[PDB]
Amino acid sequence: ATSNPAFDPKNLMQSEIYHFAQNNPLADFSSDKNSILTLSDKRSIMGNQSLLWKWKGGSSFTLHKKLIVPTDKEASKAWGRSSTPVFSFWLYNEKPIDGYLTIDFGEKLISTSQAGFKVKLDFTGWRAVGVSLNNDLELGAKVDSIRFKAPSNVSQGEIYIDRIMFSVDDARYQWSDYQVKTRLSEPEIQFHNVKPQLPVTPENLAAIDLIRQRLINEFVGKETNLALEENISKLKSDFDALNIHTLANGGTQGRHLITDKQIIIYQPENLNSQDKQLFDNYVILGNYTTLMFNISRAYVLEKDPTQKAQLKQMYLLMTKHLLDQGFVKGSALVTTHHWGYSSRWWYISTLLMSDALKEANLQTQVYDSLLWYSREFKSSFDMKVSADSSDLDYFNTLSRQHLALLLLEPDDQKRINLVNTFSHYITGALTQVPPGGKDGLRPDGTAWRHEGNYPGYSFPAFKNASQLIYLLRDTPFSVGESGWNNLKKAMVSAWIYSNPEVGLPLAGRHPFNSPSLKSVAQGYYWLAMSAKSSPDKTLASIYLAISDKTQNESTAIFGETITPASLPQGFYAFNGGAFGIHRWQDKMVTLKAYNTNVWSSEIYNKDNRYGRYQSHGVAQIVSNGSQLSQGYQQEGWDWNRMQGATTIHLPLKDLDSPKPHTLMQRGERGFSGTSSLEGQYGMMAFDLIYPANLERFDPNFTAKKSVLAADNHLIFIGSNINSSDKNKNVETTLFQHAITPTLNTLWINGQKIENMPYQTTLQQGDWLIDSNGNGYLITQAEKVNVSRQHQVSAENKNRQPTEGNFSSAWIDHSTRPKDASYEYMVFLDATPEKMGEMAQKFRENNGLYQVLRKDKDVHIILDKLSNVTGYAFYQPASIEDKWIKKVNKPAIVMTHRQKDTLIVSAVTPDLNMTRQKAATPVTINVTINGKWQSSEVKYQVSGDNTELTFTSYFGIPQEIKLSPLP
Ligand SMILES: CC(=O)N[C@@H]1[C@@H](O[C@@H]2OC(C(=O)O)=C[C@H](O)[C@H]2O)[C@@H](OS(=O)(=O)O)[C@@H](CO)O[C@H]1O
Ligand SMILES: CC(=O)N[C@@H]1[C@@H](O[C@@H]2OC(C(=O)O)=C[C@H](O)[C@H]2O)[C@@H](OS(=O)(=O)O)[C@@H](CO)O[C@H]1O
Ligand SMILES: CC(=O)N[C@@H]1[C@@H](O[C@@H]2OC(C(=O)O)=C[C@H](O)[C@H]2O)[C@@H](OS(=O)(=O)O)[C@@H](CO)O[C@H]1O
Ligand SMILES: [Mg+2]
Repeated sequence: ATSNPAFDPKNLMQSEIYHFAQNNPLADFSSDKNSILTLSDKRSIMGNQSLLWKWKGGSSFTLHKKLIVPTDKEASKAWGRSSTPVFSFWLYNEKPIDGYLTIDFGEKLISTSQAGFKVKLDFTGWRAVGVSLNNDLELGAKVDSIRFKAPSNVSQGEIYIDRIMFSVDDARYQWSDYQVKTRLSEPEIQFHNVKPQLPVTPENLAAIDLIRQRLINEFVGKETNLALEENISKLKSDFDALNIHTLANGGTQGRHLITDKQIIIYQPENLNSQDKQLFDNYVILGNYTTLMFNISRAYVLEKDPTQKAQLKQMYLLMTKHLLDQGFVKGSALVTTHHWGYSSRWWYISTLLMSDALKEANLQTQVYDSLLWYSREFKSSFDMKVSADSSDLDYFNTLSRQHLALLLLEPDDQKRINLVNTFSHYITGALTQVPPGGKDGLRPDGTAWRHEGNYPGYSFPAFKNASQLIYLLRDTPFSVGESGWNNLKKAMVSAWIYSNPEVGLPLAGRHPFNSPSLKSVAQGYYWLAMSAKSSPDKTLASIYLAISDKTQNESTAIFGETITPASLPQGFYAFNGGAFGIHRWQDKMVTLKAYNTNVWSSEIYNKDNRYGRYQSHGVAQIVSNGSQLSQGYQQEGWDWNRMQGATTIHLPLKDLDSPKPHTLMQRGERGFSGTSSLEGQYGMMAFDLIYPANLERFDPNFTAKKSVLAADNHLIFIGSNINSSDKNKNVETTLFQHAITPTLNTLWINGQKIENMPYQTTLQQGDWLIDSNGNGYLITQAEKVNVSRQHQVSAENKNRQPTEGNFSSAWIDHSTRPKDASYEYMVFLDATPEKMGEMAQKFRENNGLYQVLRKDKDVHIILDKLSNVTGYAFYQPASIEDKWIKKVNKPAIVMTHRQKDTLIVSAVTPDLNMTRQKAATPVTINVTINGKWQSSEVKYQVSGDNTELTFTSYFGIPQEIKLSPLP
């Protein structure tokens, strides 16, 4: 505290604090006849002393401090977000008082003299008070008097006060509680309850205690966001440093506890050096509760009875300190927003310490406390299923915490009601198809957060959702089979689209830091072992593959011999993210587009800045293993040249998102994505359309890009490529990878190239092989550049320069100013000898494939190696073809004529929904030539032809096997 007024223009953001850790500390204070003030060192919040105020009923003391109270506008301009001037303090009652403390503000007040507020005094321990001076009083520039007036209707009493403060605070976070009414309130949890109720029986009580034990087992037997500490020496040393001591007639003294979000009220960056030094003695709650949790785990595992006893005493003393510091029911502490970051491991520690809390008589207080602070999470904790219940962040950061809270409920019947309701809640959350872009699982196996498929968020949700189902398994509280089934689909999907990292196109705002299925491994074991008929051999086989365990290891784990899964093979469509996966031997190809329902990229203030082309009809090839080891290196990466994309090559200043903060650029039509045939073959259809008027986006940049994938190969074709500038700098990238000693060789037309730098130009009938064993045969292009070169780039978070050596090849479309095009073919198992054979087949009247149509309405590719035909109907059309005659909607159709059968698949990758609306099925009429008889697809012979009726729900292909009618 300084001679300056509160909210002084020298530094408006500089808090004034009466902590009394200074020379002459009651200088600014005056008491009437019926009040006495002293410093006590018995307890304190900031510094070693607090103000002891002995009073008779209705007496006052006054703090003489000039306040230049800012407007909310002024406070907000001074900090840079919505703000208000706040008055705050802490007070301690050793005994409850049946009445109100009155705080008045005005000019030259004495005992007997504008605006003010009430604090209810019916409590013990520390409480915080915090009000907006502009919004929460019932303030003229002349205020110099803050009068603290004891209750009238109570004849005498005693209150400790510390850390009287004037500060600028976030205008969201002065919360009402049982002591003070503010303009803001976070209402208490109101638990939902499902009927019929399970009875309290020995069996249902035993099931509840088993679930608690199963949770203990998971936390004492490797968690992200848990700073595990198993060394007891270190735990004792961190605990002793808290300087906690029990006080004679109750409470503790010890270092003040504060959350990471509570510190904002001080404006720590602007504190005077004297206050900063006292503020620096605080303990961050997250660290404290992590310590409580590490002690609780140590205590469960401890075999030495003396140490075990000490570890319990440390946990219970930490608990007593936390409660006396005011972390109790009906105590807002001004705010506790983002509560989970501060308390997640407190919830869990209560499971481990549940008998110790019972015996110590703390269980009711800790339950009441945690329930009150959980009110932030009311939309999930109330357990009424809603469109928002499938929240993937909840599954990661809160679900086990929610269960822990319920299990801490002291009444047996209410506990069983809560966990029965919890089981129904989780079943509905994991079953329902949320509408529009709301978080959660989807029917093609995608899993959404931030309004799209998002592995970076779904992977931790899968881990902890599987674990929850496993914790509840084989009890009256087990998750419904519908939730198990839906989660299995999402987790088998993740196994298919990861190798073991998800490709660059699925990286979200974290390109080159893809999530890995390795982090989700245990979830596969948990889901396998929680099947109705356990173990689920598919999920068990995947757990062994991802965790690198042998068949020999399987019996001990699953209780039967299970062969580790081989890598999935074939083609899988995932229109939830307008992608598909082609798998052959150990390679995965992520084919990815975007549309109205699928954002191209997520770009934040400091993430993915150059991600514009993340979904530009990419086809990233990944062999099983580290993407970085395969040359997907961020340093020097040309962000223009994402593999398979057609792009405008831009300077990074122009490729950077034009929004300073967030851009999730959606596409201009519903249709773009993939389809599948027989689980083996795929097609991508990508209609590249830019916005009419978004800065840095050329409104005339267009392309039609199709890919047909089968067996060891993919056929890429493009047409109708254009830009505002005659295709200047318009390119299609074949590949890009870093050059390293293990990734040092290219082949071009049978010649090994290792020189750096190196450039050359290829055309139709030429071929290359990248260092990853991918062959590229150029089948229609006038100009294909190949480069081995030093590149300069910038990192996707802070735009800081980077550099690296790269091999790349791209098609230069500037040779064709209007309606540029390309064709090329990729061989996944290329060798120089096989590429020689493929080039010869191409020269033999193209024995590889045939493009039957390549225009703005339809692309049709006949694959002569696989005998499969893909039809990308960018527009409904009638066509001339042996099999397909007409399609009445934008669609992807595929055919395979084998022996006595024609197999036809159809879909629209359009999910037929909005950010708000549920997806509804699209009916597609596909007329095929000739008379056929035969799947949910309906058919009807109509003259010489056969009408097939497909139902495309959420971009999920359907297929039918037809045979010819005489
Ligand atoms: C603020 C912003 O850019 N985006 C909001 C999301 O915030 C990010 O994502 C998450 C997250 O857990 O999903 C946490 C961090 O705040 C941000 O990295 C997110 O907001 S929220 O979860 O923080 O409330 C979503 C909520 O659906 O909204 C984005 O706008
Ligand atoms: C999409 C996303 O940001 N997910 C969050 C995680 O972030 C990814 O994983 C990690 C990681 O090692 O945790 C780091 C990178 O930020 C991302 O690759 C992760 O967030 S954070 O704590 O790492 O900032 C988790 C933490 O709860 O939240 C993810 O889901
Ligand atoms: C003006 C407008 O609607 N812009 C849209 C964005 O929303 C704004 O920006 C952000 C931000 O994090 O940058 C948050 C607020 O919602 C708005 O101030 C944003 O839409 S959304 O994702 O927030 O729904 C983007 C997504 O591309 O669309 C903006 O341009
Ligand atoms: Mg003090």
